[PDB]
Amino acid sequence: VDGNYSVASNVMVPMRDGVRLAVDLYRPDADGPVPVLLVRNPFDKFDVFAWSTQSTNWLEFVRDGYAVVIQDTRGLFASEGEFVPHVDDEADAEDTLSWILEQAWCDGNVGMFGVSYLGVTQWQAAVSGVGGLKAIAPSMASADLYRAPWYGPGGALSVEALLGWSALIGTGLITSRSDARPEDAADFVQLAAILNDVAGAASVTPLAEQPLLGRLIPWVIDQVVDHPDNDESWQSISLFERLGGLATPALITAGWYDGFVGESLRTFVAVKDNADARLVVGPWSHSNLTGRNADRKFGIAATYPIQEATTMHKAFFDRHLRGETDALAGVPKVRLFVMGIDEWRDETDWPLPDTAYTPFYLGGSGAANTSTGGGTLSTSISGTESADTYLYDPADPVPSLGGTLLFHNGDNGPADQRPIHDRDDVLCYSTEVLTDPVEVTGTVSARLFVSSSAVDTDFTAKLVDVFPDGRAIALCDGIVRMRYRETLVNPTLIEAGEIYEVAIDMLATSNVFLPGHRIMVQVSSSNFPKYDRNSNTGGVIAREQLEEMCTAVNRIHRGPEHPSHIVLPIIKR
Repeated sequence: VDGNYSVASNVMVPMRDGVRLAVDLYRPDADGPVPVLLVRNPFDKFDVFAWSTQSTNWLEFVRDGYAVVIQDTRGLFASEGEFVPHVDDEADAEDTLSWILEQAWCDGNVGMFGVSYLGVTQWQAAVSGVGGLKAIAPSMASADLYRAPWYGPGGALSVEALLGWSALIGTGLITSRSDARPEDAADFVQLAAILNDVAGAASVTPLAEQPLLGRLIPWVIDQVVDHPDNDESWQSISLFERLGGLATPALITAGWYDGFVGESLRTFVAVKDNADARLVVGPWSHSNLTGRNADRKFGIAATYPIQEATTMHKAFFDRHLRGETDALAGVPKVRLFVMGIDEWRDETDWPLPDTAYTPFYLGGSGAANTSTGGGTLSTSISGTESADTYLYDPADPVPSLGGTLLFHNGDNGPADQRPIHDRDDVLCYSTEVLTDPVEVTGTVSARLFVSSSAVDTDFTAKLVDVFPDGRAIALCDGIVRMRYRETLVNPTLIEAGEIYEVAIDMLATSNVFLPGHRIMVQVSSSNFPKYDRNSNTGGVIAREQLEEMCTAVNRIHRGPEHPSHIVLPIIKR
């Protein structure tokens, strides 16, 4: 009977090492084999409501003839084995895909879908040599774990992401525990304390000393905290380099304020030439897909369109798993929510074909410190050589406000920046009030000429849309840890007073700065806890004591000889 199905719980699937992973089978009432979709989840396969609202109404797939398999990752909940982040997903994914393909109810076509960790596991599965895998649909995911979500293109640790995720997984590990332990009660309380004040948890020094998290998940320190360089330990679990050689269709979803956005977009660019890649980007943060924020509303149309996403995913799978050549007729290659005008818009590619990478130079009379300073932005190079200076004290970093925060207040991406506009270590540069709209859609980066009194420090850059009413809404931002200015692999220190030209990867955005608005950029040397604080010593940051860290007198140079600027992807239509 079309539309009907059955569900088999806890089917144990043996891996190559003999360990069995638990899966739930949602199979359509049918005659003959059917295409299959797989979801690998570390947060209990039984708990479908927890993640499904951020993905698709996938039961529609089952009612339409697809079998869906949901699996508990190794070492979690119903699955056997020991849990360790990322390291076993490639092999386990391969063996699971192989098992599915051997089943009487599988017709030889398998696909995958899911969000966050459910997305990262798909890239790990895609790099295996399993021909049966015909397509994937990674949402808010990454193919390079160092770049997202643990560190970043700038070489700074995303400390709030690490502690928050560790606490969440820790909670799951205790819940998945065979027999309840006497300490479980206390630990649950401690984990909650971290989640209620991530910034506070991230403020302890040495940072590497994590009695609770380090005990529940040693990997947090042994791998993440202990490896600040993008060394072999990371390259071993990275999939990005292997994406260029694939030919697997991928329906990629991302969010402008999502922690994985930079890497999600990079995966689209990496696979679009060899296979049918699709891209959808909404104005969401990882925990907030409502389209509503404290000081910025994108409209009901901005709410994660789950039914539309379901229809698109089904068409995508019908094309690649069912061979329906015209299933994606009328479906755009790229679909973006363009902020400012706050409208969804179809595109033929990403980056957009007509992108004018335009430099907007830092300038102005007097000091650019604070929002009331004289800092300006202009497409014209500044005529006078000047410099803005400030003191960066690790004890008092610039608080993270919106952006791509994941766990620490990660539900307010387009945050109003006024609360921190006024710190002396926040340099502000703005255009005059616009009389014509300016669309900025694409990747964003900055190139700054800087100097420091220290042998190492950080430099941050944040793009902001200033509204007529005063709201200074964050768009995208980035950071560069100076020791990694040239490479994330082999860092070198800097010499005090020497001027360096450094690049800051500010990920991406899509925003139309409307008439009456201003384009603004904030420059500083900290953004905590989105990123951990540079100690300004050149030492092992995560192992240093606050008292042994140094303050740093940092300077931004601007003028004819040092044309510091932000590169904006200008779209003119």
